[PDB]
Amino acid sequence: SSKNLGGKSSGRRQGIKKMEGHYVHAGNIIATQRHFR
Amino acid sequence: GGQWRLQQGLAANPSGYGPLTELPDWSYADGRPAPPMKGQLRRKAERETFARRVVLLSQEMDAGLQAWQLRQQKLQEEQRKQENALKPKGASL
Amino acid sequence: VLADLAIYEPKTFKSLAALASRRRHEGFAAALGDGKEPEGIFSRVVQYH
Amino acid sequence: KFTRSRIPEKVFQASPEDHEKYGGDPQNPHKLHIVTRIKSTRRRPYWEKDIIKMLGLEKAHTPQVHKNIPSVNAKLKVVKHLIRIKPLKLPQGLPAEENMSNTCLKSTGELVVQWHLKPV
Amino acid sequence: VKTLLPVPSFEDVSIPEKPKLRFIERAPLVPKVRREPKNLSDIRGPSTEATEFTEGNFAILALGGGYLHWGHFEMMRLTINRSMDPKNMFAIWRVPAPFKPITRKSVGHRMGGGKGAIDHYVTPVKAGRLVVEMGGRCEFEEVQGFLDQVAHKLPFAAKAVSRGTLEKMRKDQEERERNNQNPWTFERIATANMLGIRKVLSPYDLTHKGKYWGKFYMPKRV
Amino acid sequence: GSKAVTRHRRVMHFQRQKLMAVTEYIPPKPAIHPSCLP
Ligand SMILES: [Mg+2]
Ligand SMILES: [Mg+2]
Ligand SMILES: [Zn+2]
Repeated sequence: SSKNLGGKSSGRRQGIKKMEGHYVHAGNIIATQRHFR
Repeated sequence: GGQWRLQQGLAANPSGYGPLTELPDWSYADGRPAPPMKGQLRRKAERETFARRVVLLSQEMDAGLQAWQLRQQKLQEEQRKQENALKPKGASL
Repeated sequence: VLADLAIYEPKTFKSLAALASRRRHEGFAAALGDGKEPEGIFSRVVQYH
Repeated sequence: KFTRSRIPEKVFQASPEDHEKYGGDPQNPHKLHIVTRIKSTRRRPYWEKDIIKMLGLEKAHTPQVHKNIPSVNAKLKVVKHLIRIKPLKLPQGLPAEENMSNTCLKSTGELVVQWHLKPV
Repeated sequence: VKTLLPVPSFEDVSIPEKPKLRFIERAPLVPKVRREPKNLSDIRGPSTEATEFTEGNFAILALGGGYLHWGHFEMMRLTINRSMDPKNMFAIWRVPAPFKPITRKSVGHRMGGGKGAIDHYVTPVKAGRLVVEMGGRCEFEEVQGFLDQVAHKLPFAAKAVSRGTLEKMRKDQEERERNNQNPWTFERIATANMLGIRKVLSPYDLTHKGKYWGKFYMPKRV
Repeated sequence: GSKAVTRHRRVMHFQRQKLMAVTEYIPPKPAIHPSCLP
């Protein structure tokens, strides 16, 4: 009766913050990731 | 009902767009015309603003076409001025 | 006014029924002939401009 | 899942049979549309409601004129199933300053520049 | 007199050894331990694999989706084994052994508490897929008899087809598709989103084109 | 509600039923029936 337990971790909100063409000041984070994309 | 009325160009509902609607309903006994009916004045104002929009859209489209013609001609003349810059001397003799 | 003509003026309603039946017959003969010649008589709508 | 429909672009390419069936001419295309709203935005998604509000078609059976350019053609392609598009053709010229009060729309899309109320 | 004709001779067909159907086991020899969800889209729409003939000339053609479990495999192999001629015919399985696990909770159980335990193994079959293929030095008629007899008892609709009958059916379906007289197809209305009709359709209906509905196949639909 | 795939033919939405009613195969009609012609 629910032998499996643990996978309740939420999403990391990682991805591209600034796409192509967006003006970016110095120090703005462009993309968050794991496992280099 | 009328959908035969559309084939004669007559706006299927006979109580709009005709002489049955747009003519004045009454007049005085000595011959003087009536003041204009209020729905007639509203329809005439709406027809005027529709025609104004038609004129404005056609003029904006023609002005856009003429400005694009001038942009193409000016770019082509500027590049033709760019082509002729030669004063060549290297392999001539 | 068609119902009021039906009740109070039956001669005018017989005239209207004769008109509708004649235009029906003209439409039928126009359907058999595609016109050619006359497109009837009680056809030929009056044109307003 | 239900999502917005992108349409293949081979739909909006007229065949010569289509040019014979309808009246249009592939050279000299018409300049203006006459769009009329003939189906409710209710029980349709919110993007179709927004496009209908943008184009100016809130009141049904009320004609509105637009340009014939690819941007408004994209907006009309989104809601082409709620409308009736017919070309504004002009029998006389487009209306001058003297005419403007005396004009009419005349279904069959003929913006007649002289509108009397007398028989021919 | 009555005109006799040359028979179709068979000197180009060699029957292989082991001409009868092999045994099909109930469960794979390595039992699967992780329960899989009910991916119902393996019985849905047209088949993409096992669609054309390989060795024989005769087949059972599936005309709708369905899951074959071990009872259907036993029925098919028993009937085709006992009703063929082993010295002139041979049959070939065109479906793999049943591999998809299906779990049932215990009898009379409340809802909740996780998935059940794996009981029995099935194999999905889509529409248009061939199921058994037969060949040999025989005609179409006798195998049409005992293959319609088998194909009646499958969980979906099925027919016994030959190469000629399948190719005739495909040409006739395409000729019906190009002879159509009303201008409104399901394809033209579905892909172009006429009438806003994509609200009541599926995203799968742009490829199914109205010929498919659930696990069912309507072969007159065009 | 039921799944997308069912066992019992799954009665359609009425707009889809109208769509499948209006797009049926219509066979070509010869002018004179071919046997009635020599
Ligand atoms: Mg997770
Ligand atoms: Mg969470
Ligand atoms: Zn006959």
